Amino acid sequence: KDAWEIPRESLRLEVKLGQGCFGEVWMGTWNGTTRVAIKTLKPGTMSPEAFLQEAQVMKKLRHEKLVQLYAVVSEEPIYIVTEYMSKGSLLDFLKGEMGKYLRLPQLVDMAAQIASGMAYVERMNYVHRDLRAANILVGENLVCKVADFGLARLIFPIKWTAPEAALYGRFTIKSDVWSFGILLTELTTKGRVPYPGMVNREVLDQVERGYRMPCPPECPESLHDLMCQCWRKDPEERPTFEYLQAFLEDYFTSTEPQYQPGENL
Ligand SMILES: Nc1ncnc2c1ncn2[C@@H]1O[C@H](COP(=O)(O)[C@H](Cl)P(=O)(O)O)[C@@H](O)[C@H]1O
Ligand SMILES: [Mg+2]
Repeated sequence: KDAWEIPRESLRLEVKLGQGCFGEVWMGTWNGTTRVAIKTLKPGTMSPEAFLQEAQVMKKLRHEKLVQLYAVVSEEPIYIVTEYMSKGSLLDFLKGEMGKYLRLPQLVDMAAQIASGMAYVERMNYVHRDLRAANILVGENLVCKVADFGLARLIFPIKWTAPEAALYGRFTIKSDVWSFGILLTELTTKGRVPYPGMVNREVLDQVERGYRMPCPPECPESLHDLMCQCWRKDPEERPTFEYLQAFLEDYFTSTEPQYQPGENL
């Protein structure tokens, strides 16, 4: 086994953070000094090598805006140890008590961080395939990091998935760019489900017919125009994450220098 392995007694699971049919997520301590997130797999509910799939990708990716793998216990019972993100999922964050104070400058900076993490994914010729607010983690000082690479690979919820990927299995970094556009609407609506009042079948039907979500209330048209670029029918016409990162970093000087705060954004 490799250098990622740790002894089981160096890990202490303290507070349970979440649940599932396939495992648990705990806040804990590693080597008695390091605060960590610990992911477990429940015996014989899923294949051990299917559970380890996410860890294998995380071994190859290292970037300040991706959740970092720390250690692994690779024989059953399996544990996955990652950096601890104190504020939980971006989706929960946006929906909860802290949502009501976030304004456009915070939300756009969070989008810029996510674009930076995805620009690294882009540079590395990887695809994520499940980019959405539920798979972003939030830390102190509004730090946002991309997580859940369980489906990530080298070169599905229809509301976040590009049509060519959902229909024809065409997953590329450009279908992740599509998903990022949907993530931007989650950020600017404080975590609302996209395409409100539409079930999956209408969504499929409508998007192929040319329907796109309108500009969210109090969202500048220029930011909605960025969403529409991410949602171009032709995947090759969508911007790069490199472009998206630069656009969002410079947004309040180059694109909306006359922004003024409103009631919600
Ligand atoms: N590195 C981390 N630091 C802090 N909290 C984390 C964390 N990873 C997950 N959590 C929390 O545990 C919850 C569920 O975890 P999860 O990884 O998203 C599902 Cl198992 P999933 O793989 O999607 O099926 C999240 O809502 C987070 O709230
Ligand atoms: Mg998740």
